[PDB]
Amino acid sequence: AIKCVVVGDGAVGKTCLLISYTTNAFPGEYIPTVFDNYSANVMVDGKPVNLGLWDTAGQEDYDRLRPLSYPQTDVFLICFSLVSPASFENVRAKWYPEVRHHCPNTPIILVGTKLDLRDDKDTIEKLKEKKLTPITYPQGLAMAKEIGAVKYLECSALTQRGLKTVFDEAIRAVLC
Amino acid sequence: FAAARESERQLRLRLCVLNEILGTERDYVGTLRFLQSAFLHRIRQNVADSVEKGLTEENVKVLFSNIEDILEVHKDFLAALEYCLHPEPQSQHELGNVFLKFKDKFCVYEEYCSNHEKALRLLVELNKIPTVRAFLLSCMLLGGRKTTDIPLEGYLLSPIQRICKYPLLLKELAKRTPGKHPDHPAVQSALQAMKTVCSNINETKRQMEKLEALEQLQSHIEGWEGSNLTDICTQLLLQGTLLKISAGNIQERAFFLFDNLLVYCKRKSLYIFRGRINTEVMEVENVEDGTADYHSNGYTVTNGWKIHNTAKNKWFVCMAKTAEEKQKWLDAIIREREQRESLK
Repeated sequence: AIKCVVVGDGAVGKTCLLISYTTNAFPGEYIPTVFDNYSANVMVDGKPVNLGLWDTAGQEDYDRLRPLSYPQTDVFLICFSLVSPASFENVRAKWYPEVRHHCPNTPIILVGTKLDLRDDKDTIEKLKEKKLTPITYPQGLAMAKEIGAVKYLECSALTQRGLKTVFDEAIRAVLC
Repeated sequence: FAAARESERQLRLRLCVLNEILGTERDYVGTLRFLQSAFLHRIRQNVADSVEKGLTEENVKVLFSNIEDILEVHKDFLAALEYCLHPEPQSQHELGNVFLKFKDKFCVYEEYCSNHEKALRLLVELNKIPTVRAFLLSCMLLGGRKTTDIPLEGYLLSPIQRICKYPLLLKELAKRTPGKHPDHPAVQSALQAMKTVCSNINETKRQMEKLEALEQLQSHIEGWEGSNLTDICTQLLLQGTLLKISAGNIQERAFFLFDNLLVYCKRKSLYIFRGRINTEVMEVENVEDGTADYHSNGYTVTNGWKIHNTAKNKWFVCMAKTAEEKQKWLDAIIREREQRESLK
């Protein structure tokens, strides 16, 4: 079973992303808080793989507890919300160096979440209230190259847009 | 009446959160009971087969730690939850107080998480032994789980994750609890409390890691004299390269201040042992800038102080390059004393 660990700031929507992916439908009105360690049967490139997904929601503020999830990881998804520049910055400041410290050889995919909101008018105006703007694709590709990520991928847990490709690319980044 | 829809939405969601807290508590207790049943009960029912396959009692002890104490606590916690949410979860129910009641019982996690690093690393070694991997997998199978599922490592990881889940569940529950709602202050209290529980686990593991650093430091020092660092100390407070002036020979030496101890070494195993002072049989006299007396070999002392090893009648001088490095060291030693004196 491939080990895919999801790392990133709270309010990236890690739990939401994983739930939406694994259950094939955005949960809707209520987004669950808990995602148990999951093992799915995924079909990638005509071959069946066994994808084990591990969520880290809650451990974001507890630095000595986090590393316990890292041993034996096959691929990390470092996540940031495309409508939260802070969480983007923390790709550089907090998550990449930590993941690289405990796992220097394990592949890293930079995943931008909440794609559905990057051009959502209300969100953009609200961001502009605090002199901020959503992360654009080139910015994120730059970030991905900087930390030497195997890939940069955007997606939306709501619309499922580009969601399948994230975990397919994880599986592909492990097998090869 | 649009607000009539909004308040009802808040409660609809609050109910969702309560149901999640309860259901996932049930799942978690279920998991703990699996770990107990498939492994521990099985190993105890036949301890001889366990041993003759490769699992010593020390191994099981390090592997599963105090998972059963955690289980006990969650049987009680869950019972309390079910009682609080009777006959089913409903919006007006108040869960804050339950958490608050158990805020102190959760300390059992501190032992467990601190141990987990040691556990999984050991597990990596145990999976190298063929018959032991065989055994652990058999335990997984008889427990109703498969080999194409999450491996044992994840179940062993699950409590860390779970204890870290409560502040989230409570933040969301608080988000769905109106100001006038009776549960409100108790929920916010529960949030702060569980956050403190988690932080406490974190710090416990941190300061236990400092010990690993004491052992590793002692290993890197050649020709160690006296008792072990992990025997008499808890953490390194300060290290740096200073100028040491004995009676008749001057060299630069690397200093290490621990709680209860002061060590100095010769930089090259990165270091070579040169000396140790117990800090209560130590005295610090200040030297004023431009002083040149017997101990300093008649050298001009600036940014310097005298260290009296009273247990050996020995004085010597320490000098730091910059004016501030001095203050850093002096306050470090004053800190060490105040804390050691306070501990009594």
